[PDB]
Amino acid sequence: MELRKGLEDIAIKETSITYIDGELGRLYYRGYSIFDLASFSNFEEVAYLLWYGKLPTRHELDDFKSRLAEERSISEDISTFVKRTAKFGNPMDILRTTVSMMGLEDRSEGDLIGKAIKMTAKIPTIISLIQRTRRNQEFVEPDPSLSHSENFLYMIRGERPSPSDTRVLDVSLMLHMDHEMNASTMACLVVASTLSDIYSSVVAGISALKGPLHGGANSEALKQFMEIETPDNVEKYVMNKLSSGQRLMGFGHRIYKTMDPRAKILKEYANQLSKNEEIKRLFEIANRVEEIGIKILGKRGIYPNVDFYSGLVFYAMGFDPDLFPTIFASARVIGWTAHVDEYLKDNKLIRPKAIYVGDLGKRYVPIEERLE
Amino acid sequence: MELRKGLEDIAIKETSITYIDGELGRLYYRGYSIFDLASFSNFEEVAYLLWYGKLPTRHELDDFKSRLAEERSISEDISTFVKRTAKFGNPMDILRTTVSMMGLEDRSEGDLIGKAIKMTAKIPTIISLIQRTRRNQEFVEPDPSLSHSENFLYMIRGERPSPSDTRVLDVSLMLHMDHEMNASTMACLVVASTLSDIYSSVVAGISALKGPLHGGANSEALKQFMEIETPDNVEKYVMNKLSSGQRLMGFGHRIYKTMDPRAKILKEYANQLSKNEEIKRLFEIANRVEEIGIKILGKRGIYPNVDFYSGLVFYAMGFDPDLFPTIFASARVIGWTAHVDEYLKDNKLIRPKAIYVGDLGKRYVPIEERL
Ligand SMILES: O=C([O-])CC(=O)C(=O)O
Ligand SMILES: O=C([O-])CC(=O)C(=O)O
Repeated sequence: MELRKGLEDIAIKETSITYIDGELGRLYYRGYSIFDLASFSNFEEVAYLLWYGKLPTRHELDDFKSRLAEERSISEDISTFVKRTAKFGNPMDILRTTVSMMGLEDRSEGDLIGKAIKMTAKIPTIISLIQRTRRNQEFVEPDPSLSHSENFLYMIRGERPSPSDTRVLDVSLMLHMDHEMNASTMACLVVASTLSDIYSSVVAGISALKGPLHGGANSEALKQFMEIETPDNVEKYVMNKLSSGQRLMGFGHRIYKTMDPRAKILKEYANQLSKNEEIKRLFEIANRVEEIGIKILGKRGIYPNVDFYSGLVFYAMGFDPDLFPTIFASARVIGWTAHVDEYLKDNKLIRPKAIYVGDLGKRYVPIEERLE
Repeated sequence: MELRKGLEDIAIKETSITYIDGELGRLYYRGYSIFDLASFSNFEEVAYLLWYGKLPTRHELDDFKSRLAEERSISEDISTFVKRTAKFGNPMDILRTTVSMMGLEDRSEGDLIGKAIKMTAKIPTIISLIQRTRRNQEFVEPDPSLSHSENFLYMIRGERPSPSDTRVLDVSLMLHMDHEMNASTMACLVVASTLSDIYSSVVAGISALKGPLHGGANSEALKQFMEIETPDNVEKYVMNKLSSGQRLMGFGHRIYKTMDPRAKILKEYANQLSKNEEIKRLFEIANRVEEIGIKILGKRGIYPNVDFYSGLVFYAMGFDPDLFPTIFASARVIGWTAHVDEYLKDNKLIRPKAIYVGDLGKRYVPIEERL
């Protein structure tokens, strides 16, 4: 029988959650254009749409925003664990462990969406505590009067952010909430398919998202912009990379044959950030890298993906680069839990096989008869 | 493209680790019959075989046994977490968390098999601490002079086991070390395919193994023997279960269309367990349920699986029934990590598709216009 390794040409579910148009560079959440959501929506409204399948009324959104805000606090045992590990732990290992501890401590049955709301609310608190602890700063408690993105920036900086900063983060999070099928969604679904709990599913999603191949989930492009150091070095660096058969970071995608619509929106909204000398210089480098990259690689359907600008935007708003994968998980958890919820409406155990290519019927020999 | 919901009969890798013959009821690890390994081998020698692909020499096995014995200790952070949660937490949630903590505490690069050795050595220390804490008993530290299975029972009981009890645990663990492809192996491989670390892979395996649909990692057959209560009540209990649309627990397999060879080996080795009155009774019940269940369900290719006897065997050696899935994982981590190691020799990112059946091109309706 045929080996289908990678599963690239196999669908494992029907979905109404996300639609990717790789041809035209379009992305839809439940039929709504990502462009319109970036323009007019906000984190809580899109989270509501992804989980409940419709845009909320004024009343539904006010109640929903309150629910999220009163779930933001974390248990003292989780908070102590983060404080203890923040300086030396891989932050994805910290986040993986704390979501595992959340599930251990929540024994209550069913309520998949209630549990997803709890993880979504608490992950920014955990990330903020890692960042603060790393800088020898005291924990800033969540403020239940602030909206999700506003509160996120408050917990990192210890001061209420400008509405323009809130908007850029709010948009960046909306852009990472779902992207249909990929290794991390597949890990959540394989675990859900056994009727394991939703915390187990998310822990598996975080385990997969951590890997460097996952796509989208890194700060390599930003590292590259820092290596280049000056705008005038862009050409020398990019040519010496490509000619040397090396890769331009933040370029390429398995689906978009064009500019990633998420990269396009991040580049536009990145203009609202006030930039010191360092950030101004890094954005000038990124824009030149973008131009020469598209000139050489665009022919072959190799274009900026979301991670070309995402790392630099998060860095610009005051996040350490090695937290970027955790910030990705804080958004994508909505997509993961939405996909599990949809799958479980008609559950099927995911139970593939393997092709055997070894030996059979070998004769067991005791250890005294094994030579050398 | 093709919708293959459940990936039934989709092959996702090539393997030389494990072969299952569902028609004849046979199983092989690296070409060796499970019957021969159960007759003549031991936990460390089979772990060596699964990881390194051949039977070790005396020198290779002495070194490997040391490497395993030297890694059994757990961090103060892990032992304190286990002690805090042993009486309250789901034991698979505790294991999931403590393997996650192992990963966090090990920031070394590469050495997949070294990290597999660390997880395989430490998991029994965690299981034993859960069990001891539940019984208001003091932690028993691993003894590096004892073999894996000897140590395991020592950490549970606080006294060195008999060689007969050691052999039964040794065989029972070997029988769970690998079973080719299933949801837990698949969860491990999906995570490994991104080049995430081997602890991340195993955390995902444990997360999948916890689910009641996984197969093999449950105590439902033992619970059913305990509900039956007397050997005389077997015919009536089973006939009334099967006539009311319910299942005989520990019967049925997606692959074996005969007696699971792991069930046949556990039944034979269970004879060497010295049994108190309860365990004698439960085994009499189990042997009658087997006889009866084969009579009724056999013609339909429904036979005992490994989990018909496994829960009862682990219970008879002094483990609480609800630790059984952790014990399953303590052996199966060898298979998982061996499968990951094999896969990564020619890695391919696992990135399936979905069929979109939803709405497209909807107008964003401003909130003041909604219902
Ligand atoms: O889906 C992918 O290929 C990876 C990705 O871009 C994402 O997770 O957003
Ligand atoms: O493989 C399966 O189908 C379940 C099982 O029996 C095992 O994992 O040992």
